[PDB]
Amino acid sequence: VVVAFGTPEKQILIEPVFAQWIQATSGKALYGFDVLLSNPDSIASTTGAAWLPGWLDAINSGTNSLFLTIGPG
Amino acid sequence: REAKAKVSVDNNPVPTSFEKWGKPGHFDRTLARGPKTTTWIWNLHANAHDFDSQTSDLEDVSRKIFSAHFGHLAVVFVWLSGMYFHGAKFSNYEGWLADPTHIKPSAQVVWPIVGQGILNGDVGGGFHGIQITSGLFYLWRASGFTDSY
Ligand code: CLA
Ligand code: CLA
Ligand code: CLA
Repeated sequence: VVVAFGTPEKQILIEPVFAQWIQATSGKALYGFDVLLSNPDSIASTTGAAWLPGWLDAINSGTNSLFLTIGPG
Repeated sequence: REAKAKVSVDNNPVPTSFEKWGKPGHFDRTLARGPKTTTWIWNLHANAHDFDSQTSDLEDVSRKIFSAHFGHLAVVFVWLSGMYFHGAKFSNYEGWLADPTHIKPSAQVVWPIVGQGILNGDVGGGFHGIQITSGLFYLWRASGFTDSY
């Protein structure tokens, strides 16, 4: 009803904050959460695990289908 | 009011009152005892005009039917007068009559609020409203209406 009347600015867009935070915990730095594996200063990110570089490179390159960026929709 | 006709009426069969308006379900003996289950409500609407299930007298049923006919005719008169008044004080019937081929028949103006005012599109001659499809302006021109009064 809001978009219909030529006033699309009153749409209730609520950010999927919890799921974006979960993505960030796996190293997603798009939303600037800097929590766990999105934070280089975190203990979980400085453990010397051979899977961290490739995982972060695949999850922070917006070219595949891994942890897709989400909006209010 | 006989006038040597076949007319035969009863001068006072039903008294006028408001008490039965306070007893929903007066016409049904199964509903007069009051509700116990929600079904009671629904059936109250289902048998509202079911005059046969309310009384086994064909005469009383015919009387109820006649007065209901009168009530429905009053309702249709109210609706027709609403249409005429909305064409009178809420339509562009005169601006349309002055130039039909370049204007859209509009009526029912919308109060500008919560964005809904967008529904009052420009129909021609500066008039803003909802284009009507009932064809009332064509009927009124055929009848010969010239003035909104
Ligand atoms: C609040 C909304 C609303 C209202 C009340 C109206 C009102 C009206 N419009 Mg409009 N219209 C609307 C929305 C609305 N419109 C929208 C969203 C559009 C699309 C943009 C249009 C487009 C439109 C067009 C194209 C036309 C109209 C027309 C009309 C008139 C026709 C009469 C009629 O429809 O009888 C009512 C019809 C019904 C089916 C009744 C619906 C049942 C109701 C909702 C139940 C409530 C009634 C209540 C229980 C009564 C108790 C009964 C008891 C008294 C016995 C009327 C005065 C016509 C006109 O000529 O305008 C003057 C016409 O051509 N309208
Ligand atoms: C204010 C005047 C008035 C009053 C005090 C009464 C009183 C009574 N009438 Mg009655 N009647 C009236 C006018 C009135 N009538 C009119 C104008 C008509 C012709 C339509 C009738 C035809 C009539 C019939 C056929 C019957 C009664 C019956 C009754 C009795 C019970 C009604 C009931 O069950 O609850 C009251 C119920 C309502 C008020 C329903 C309201 C919903 C209505 C119908 C919708 C609006 C349509 C309306 C009729 C016309 C449009 C209204 C307008 C504002 C647009 C009751 C004592 C019943 C009876 O005899 O009991 C066994 C019965 O069968 N009346
Ligand atoms: C010759 C034309 C005509 C005819 C055949 C009817 C016939 C009928 N009208 Mg309607 N009416 C008309 C013109 C007409 N109307 C006009 C021009 C208007 C102004 C817009 C109305 C507005 C009006 C209202 C507000 C109501 C009626 C109702 C009724 C029904 C009376 C109650 C009943 O029978 O029990 C019940 C009947 C049914 C359960 C059958 C279902 C009816 C379906 C949905 C539509 C039937 C088509 C019908 C011709 C259109 C009526 C429109 C209306 C329902 C909005 C009846 C079937 C009353 C009603 O619907 O009863 C609840 C009602 O409240 N009429």
